[PDB]
Amino acid sequence: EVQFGAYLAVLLGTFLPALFLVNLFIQTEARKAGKAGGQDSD
Amino acid sequence: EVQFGAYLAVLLGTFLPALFLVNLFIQTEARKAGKAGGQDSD
Amino acid sequence: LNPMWRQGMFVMPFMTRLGITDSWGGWSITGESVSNPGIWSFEGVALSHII
Amino acid sequence: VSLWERFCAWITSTENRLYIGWFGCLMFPTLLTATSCFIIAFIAAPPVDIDGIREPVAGSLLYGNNIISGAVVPSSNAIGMHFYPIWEAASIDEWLYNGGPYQLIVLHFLLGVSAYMGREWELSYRLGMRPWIFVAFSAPVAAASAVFLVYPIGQGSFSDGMPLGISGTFNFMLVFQAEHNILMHPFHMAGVAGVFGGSLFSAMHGSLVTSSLIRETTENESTNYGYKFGQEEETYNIVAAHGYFGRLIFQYASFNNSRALHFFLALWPVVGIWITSMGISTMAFNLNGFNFNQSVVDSQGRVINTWADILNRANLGIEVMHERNAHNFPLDLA
Amino acid sequence: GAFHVTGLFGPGIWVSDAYGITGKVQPVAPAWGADGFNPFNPGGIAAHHIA
Amino acid sequence: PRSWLCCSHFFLAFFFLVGHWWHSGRARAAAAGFEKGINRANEPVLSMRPID
Amino acid sequence: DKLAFYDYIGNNPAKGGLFRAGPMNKGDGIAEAWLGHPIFRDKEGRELTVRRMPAFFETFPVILVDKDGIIRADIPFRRAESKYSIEQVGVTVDFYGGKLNGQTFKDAPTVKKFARKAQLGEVFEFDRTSLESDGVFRSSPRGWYTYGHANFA
Amino acid sequence: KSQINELSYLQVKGTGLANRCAEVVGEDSIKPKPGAKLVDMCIEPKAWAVEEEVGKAGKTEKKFVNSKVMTRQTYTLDAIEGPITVDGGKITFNEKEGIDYAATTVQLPGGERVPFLFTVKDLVAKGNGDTFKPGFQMGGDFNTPSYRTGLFLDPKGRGGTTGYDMAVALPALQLGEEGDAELFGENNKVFDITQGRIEMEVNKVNAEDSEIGGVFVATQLSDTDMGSKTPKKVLTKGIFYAKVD
Amino acid sequence: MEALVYTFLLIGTLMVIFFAVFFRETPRIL
Amino acid sequence: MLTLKILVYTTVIFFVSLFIFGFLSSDPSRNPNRK
Amino acid sequence: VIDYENIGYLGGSSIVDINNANVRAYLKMPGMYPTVAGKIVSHGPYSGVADLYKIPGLSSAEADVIKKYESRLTAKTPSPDYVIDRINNGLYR
Amino acid sequence: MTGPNPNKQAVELNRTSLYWGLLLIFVLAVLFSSYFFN
Amino acid sequence: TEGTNEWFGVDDLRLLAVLFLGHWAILSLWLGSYGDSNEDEDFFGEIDYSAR
Ligand code: CLA
Ligand code: CLA
Ligand code: CLA
Ligand code: CLA
Ligand SMILES: CC(C)=CCC/C(C)=C/CC/C(C)=C/CC/C(C)=C/CC/C(C)=C/CC/C(C)=C/CC/C(C)=C/CC/C(C)=C/CC/C(C)=C/CC1=CC(=O)C(C)=C(C)C1=O
Ligand SMILES: CCCCCCCCCCCCCCCC(=O)OC[C@H](COP(=O)(O)OC[C@@H](O)CO)OC(=O)CCCCCCCCCCCCCCC
Ligand SMILES: CC1=C(/C=C/C(C)=C/C=C/C(C)=C/C=C/C=C(C)/C=C/C=C(C)/C=C/C2=C(C)CCCC2(C)C)C(C)(C)CCC1
Ligand code: OEX
Ligand SMILES: [Fe+2]
Repeated sequence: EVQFGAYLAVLLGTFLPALFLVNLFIQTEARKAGKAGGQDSD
Repeated sequence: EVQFGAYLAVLLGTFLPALFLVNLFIQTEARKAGKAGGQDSD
Repeated sequence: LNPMWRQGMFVMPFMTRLGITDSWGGWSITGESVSNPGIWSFEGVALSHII
Repeated sequence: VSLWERFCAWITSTENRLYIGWFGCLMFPTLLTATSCFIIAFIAAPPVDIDGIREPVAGSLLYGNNIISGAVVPSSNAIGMHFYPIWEAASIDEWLYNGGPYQLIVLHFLLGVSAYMGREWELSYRLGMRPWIFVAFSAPVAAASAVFLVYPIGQGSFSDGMPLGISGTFNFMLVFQAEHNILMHPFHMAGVAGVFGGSLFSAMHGSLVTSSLIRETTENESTNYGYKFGQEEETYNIVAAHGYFGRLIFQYASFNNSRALHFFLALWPVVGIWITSMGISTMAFNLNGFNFNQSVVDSQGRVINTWADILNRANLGIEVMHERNAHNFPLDLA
Repeated sequence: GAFHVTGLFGPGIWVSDAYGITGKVQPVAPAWGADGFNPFNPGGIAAHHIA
Repeated sequence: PRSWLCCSHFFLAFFFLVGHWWHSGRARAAAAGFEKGINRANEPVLSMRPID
Repeated sequence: DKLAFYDYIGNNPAKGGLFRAGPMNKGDGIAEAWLGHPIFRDKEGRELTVRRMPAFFETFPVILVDKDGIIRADIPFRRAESKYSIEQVGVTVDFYGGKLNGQTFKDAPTVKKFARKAQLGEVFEFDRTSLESDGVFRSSPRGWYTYGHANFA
Repeated sequence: KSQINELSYLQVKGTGLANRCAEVVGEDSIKPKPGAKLVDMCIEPKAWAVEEEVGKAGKTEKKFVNSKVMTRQTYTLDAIEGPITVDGGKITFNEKEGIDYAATTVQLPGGERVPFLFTVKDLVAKGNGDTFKPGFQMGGDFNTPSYRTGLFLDPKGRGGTTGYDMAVALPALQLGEEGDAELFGENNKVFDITQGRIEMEVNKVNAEDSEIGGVFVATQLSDTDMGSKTPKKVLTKGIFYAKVD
Repeated sequence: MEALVYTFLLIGTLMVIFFAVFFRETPRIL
Repeated sequence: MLTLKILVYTTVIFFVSLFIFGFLSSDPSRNPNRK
Repeated sequence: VIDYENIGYLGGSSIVDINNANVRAYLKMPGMYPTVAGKIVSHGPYSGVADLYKIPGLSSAEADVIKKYESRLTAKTPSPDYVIDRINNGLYR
Repeated sequence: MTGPNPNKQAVELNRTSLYWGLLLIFVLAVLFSSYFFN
Repeated sequence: TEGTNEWFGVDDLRLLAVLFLGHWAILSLWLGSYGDSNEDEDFFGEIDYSAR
């Protein structure tokens, strides 16, 4: 018998902070593509 | 008695698609701040 | 009295439809025992769709 | 022009993504077979008779374990030191019962790590480097071959070898304490000083470089962006960090030479782990650590206890309980 | 249809009786007539993928 | 006396395997010329492909 | 019943674990009543007190000690060469108060069951089916507050 | 045989020969003497079968599926002694000493591992007639002891004659009037003795060499780990060999 | 049901090791 | 089981022979100094 | 067994069992270990102290030390897990 | 590698379409939760 | 049969033809370049840079 609140602990302990760190990378590459002025800035 | 796989259905059915739609907005504002060239482009 | 369609097996009746009855555990869906199923058993198909 | 010369030119090319080399000809087939068998034996593998008493010890995830308790179990006491491949097992079910995949993983591991070590030499030859990074990697190769190879040899069985897991590691360390008294042995003492010293001089060198960095950035951006890659200017005032540590302890205890400084960082751990891995090796052949039990007596002759006698009663607790069914005779000769 | 199903170079289709008691993987020879379009005839499956 | 011989000649026989590693790393590189270090004028890595 | 409820090792905050979760009622269940105070007497008639478990020991051997410290009875691990078993000494249990108020059990199967649960402080009747109580002790909010606010600090 | 006795020890070891019973040559009759005592009876089974619920076409009657042995070459009995007493109607045998147990473990379809002690302890054989013949056929009951002697410690540390008697890392189970009586069966370790019925059949005799040998069939019951599970009926077959003296 | 989470954590860890080796930000001089 | 065994001695002395005849292939001369 | 009666008659009550005691239990009787104690432990179930004289291969001296301690010897119900480990139960000083 | 792809584009999502897509997910989460918990 | 004292673990005769065709199949590759060279050409170096 395992604790059924541990699935919510682990799978949100993975996904919520890991999806956070993806966002800081995507907006980093968007600012670099934003300044660069070619074909992707818009 | 409820199904204990429904917590994983709902709380990932909320968070995973809703955190997706946040990312498309943050990189949208980063491209607009990327082209604008002032104090935030870098 | 407990076939594979009672146990909610979904893709497993599609392996046994085209000719897979044995498994590496030694059991079979036809009930006859087997010494060696070789490569193409239930575990061999599942592991080869991964590779 | 020939087919072999066009193959030697590719296999020794530094223009590959990963350098393969001639040691990679027997690094990559060995370590991919140690890997691909480890992932299967850690996830899905039936229980294993380790004590040879036909009491199978579960070690995989499908048989109710986790990351901590799950482990690739060592081979049987019934096999012992005998070579047990798949073709000398008459079925795979007889192979997996008697501790099959422990020998397949370990023997393809020690060949692949001793080939990963020679591969670090080879690329240093083809790049113009001075060669001896692979001598620093000899220290974990000495320690990997001590607990997987040398200790099963001197104890005469792979069942005393180290279980490939996390809880199996601490079953290995505690049983090794009761039977060999490693903490009193001066070679575990010389490598605790190797990694306490190693983590000291790591964080002591890494702080004095980061302390004396030169202004190249603003306070908004990161500290690390003041280093452009491949630049020829020195990125920290080494005279500054020498004058700091020259006052923090005293003047003459400080390396002004950065080459002799960066050599002492490689000396201290590696010598500490060479010596330690020859502690397991000399304790594989039952040359145990110190034994100061009943060493202090009064003039009447009664035993006065010491801290080693309290340490002995912790060793007696593990000795009378390890392999609680495997023994039949009063002395653990194995 | 020529090799996997008809058992020339294959195991064949899981067939069964009319009432789901007996069933086994066996080669199925094709039925070419109008009986091939009886969909409960397993010979029509072999005749289809060959034709 | 078995445990003194199996723990001392075994002890040395690893360090002489380290002597095969030191003295052949130097001797193969002393034959090739770069045992004293990399030349500043001619670095071999700079005359290679892009890194990937 | 409240005063004897503090005399119970499951209410000690130094008995719980870290990664076990939930209230202390998840430990063994909601307490119902006080079973009473067992008093152990041998065939000689002297009073034997069960040696109590300290907070360190997860497991502790059941030992019955008289008034001066002499080991008089126990429950032996090794049953072969047994010299202080309950069968030899003939320890009878007498309850006083609680719902077992005047009762006396004399045979070795029943006395061993109450000698094991008497090293855990007082003796209670629990209800372990309401919260699916597994059977290991948790910690009080005294224990958790000391955990956070000293790892924070 | 005597052909096995020709070899030295270094030629037999590692070859799997010492596991295998001898092959007796020829057929004739031999008469047991008054003081006749059986000397080198070895029994080795060549096939194993466990009674299970088999998956036929529509029915689930109990049948024997076979199994693969997983303990390697440790199944043969050896050196079994005993006097051959002559009752008037039927010649009898009662074994006395020798290695008369060989623990082994077979694996079923599905991955289930069934250990069983294979034994001939306290065997009372009875066969038709007096003299050993190629048509001779004796058998009888033997007592199977338990697979584990009572001082075996399970993973929690509980045995029949030693160890604890409660769930040692579950200290809140013995709380209340009921105690831990819900898991009572896994605390009480009961030594179990069952019965087994072997049926031997002599078919090839030497009288000039006084050694017999033929085919047997033995059925017994597998182990239960002192009441942990329901034991299962195990059938086996093989060949034996004996020196009648 | 419980071991399915452990397997997903392990092979999910080996994914980001794969992407870090082959899709690494390649450092460039100038 | 004697069919697998044949397959291993192929694979071992394939790569062992690539190792043995790798360093016999004028391997000291493959340096960045000259040739 | 959780609740086994006659634990005392095994080794420590100074009135020994016959068909359940270890051979170490007869060490406390001077004269019987190892010869006379070796025959008692080796043979099968006994029903009384009178069955000790039925042992095949007894002398008058072997019956003598049994005659001394026949008040201390007594026979109980053979529980078959104790009857196996009568030569050696894995207890060593 | 080969050259840079001339089919690189950029993805946009204004602040308006964020609140549509958030409210779309939460209302589908309100609606379908009661059935999933059963 | 594990503990038999047989050369290289060659139990059956078929395993030899595996060994001989493994060393020779790469030997013949090796002789395609380093074979059929002059076996009488020396050097007073520590290391030879003769040819391919
Ligand atoms: C190429 C790298 C490599 C190496 C070194 C090994 C090595 C090994 N494997 Mg492995 N294996 C590999 C790749 C490799 N494997 C691959 C790619 C696979 C996937 C197919 C496998 C699959 C595999 C399985 C499934 C098993 C092994 C096993 C083994 C072990 C014994 C196999 C054996 O009999 O070797 C054959 C070796 C020889 C015949 C010796 C060759 C050495 C030559 C002759 C050099 C010696 C020079 C000589 C002394 C010079 C003499 C000169 C004279 C004048 C005196 C051994 C540790 C077995 C094992 O570990 O079980 C415990 C086992 O069951 N392997
Ligand atoms: C303060 C406490 C303390 C400290 C600091 C140490 C320190 C040490 N102990 Mg020790 N010990 C202690 C208490 C302590 N001990 C106590 C209390 C006991 C009694 C229970 C012991 C019993 C004990 C034993 C029994 C052993 C040690 C050992 C060691 C050494 C471990 C170093 C090591 O193995 O790395 C060396 C590195 C390796 C072994 C790893 C090799 C890995 C290879 C190179 C590559 C693997 C790659 C991997 C698979 C994949 C890479 C990533 C991938 C994604 C690419 C070190 C000196 C070990 C020792 O003596 O050295 C062997 C040992 O066996 N100790
Ligand atoms: C030797 C000659 C031969 C034989 C015996 C067969 C035998 C068969 N063929 Mg085949 N076939 C052959 C030659 C042959 N084929 C050749 C030469 C071709 C040309 C390449 C085809 C093309 C063909 C097709 C395209 C189909 C068959 C099908 C069939 C099966 C018919 C029985 C059945 O289940 O259909 C059941 C009958 C139908 C499903 C009728 C299809 C009409 C559709 C479903 C109407 C609805 C359409 C609409 C979009 C649905 C939504 C509306 C909704 C409101 C209802 C049977 C296995 C059918 C099949 O595989 O089904 C299992 C099928 O769909 N055959
Ligand atoms: C100072 C902080 C603090 C303290 C002492 C407590 C104390 C308590 N809470 Mg509580 N709680 C807090 C903050 C706190 N809470 C906050 C901020 C929240 C909102 C999220 C909650 C929400 C909450 C709920 C919903 C419940 C409690 C409950 C409880 C009780 C039992 C908890 C237990 O067994 O721990 C369990 C032990 C642990 C969780 C381990 C501690 C953390 C370890 C050390 C890991 C640390 C994190 C790690 C480093 C990161 C891993 C990341 C990885 C997964 C990616 C206990 C009285 C339960 C109760 O009985 O209430 C009736 C209950 O139902 N609390
Ligand atoms: C008058 C009266 C009242 C009477 C009473 C008498 C009286 C007054 C008594 C009082 C006297 C009293 C006790 C005073 C004595 C003071 C005293 C010494 C007390 C302290 C006590 C004590 C135990 C001290 C000893 C401990 C001590 C400090 C040991 C030092 C350890 C030591 C030598 C370490 C050296 C290690 C080392 C080699 C480090 C360098 C390697 C390393 C990687 C460093 C990093 C690094 C180094 C560089 O160099 C540079 C360049 C860079 C880049 C860099 O990364
Ligand atoms: C396995 C991996 C799982 C993948 C899941 C990840 C994807 C999940 C999310 C994607 C869908 C997002 C929808 C975004 C929504 C979105 O961004 O809208 C904007 C979008 C188009 O907008 P435009 O073309 O203006 O977009 C301009 C661009 O700059 C931005 O899109 O509209 C639609 O596509 C159709 C309208 C749907 C809008 C929802 C209308 C319904 C309203 C809500 C009803 C609920 C209230 C009901 C009350 C009763
Ligand atoms: C919890 C739960 C569950 C489960 C679920 C699951 C299990 C899920 C999973 C899912 C998954 C797991 C999914 C996945 C998906 C993915 C995707 C969608 C991906 C994509 C990809 C991509 C994006 C790619 C990319 C690329 C690369 C990488 C390279 C090259 C280029 C390209 C582009 C191609 C269920 C319902 C049962 C029940 C209830 C609860
Ligand atoms: O196997 Mn693993 O641990 Ca080395 O000591 Mn002897 O053997 Mn067994 O006992 Mn203790
Ligand atoms: Fe540095």
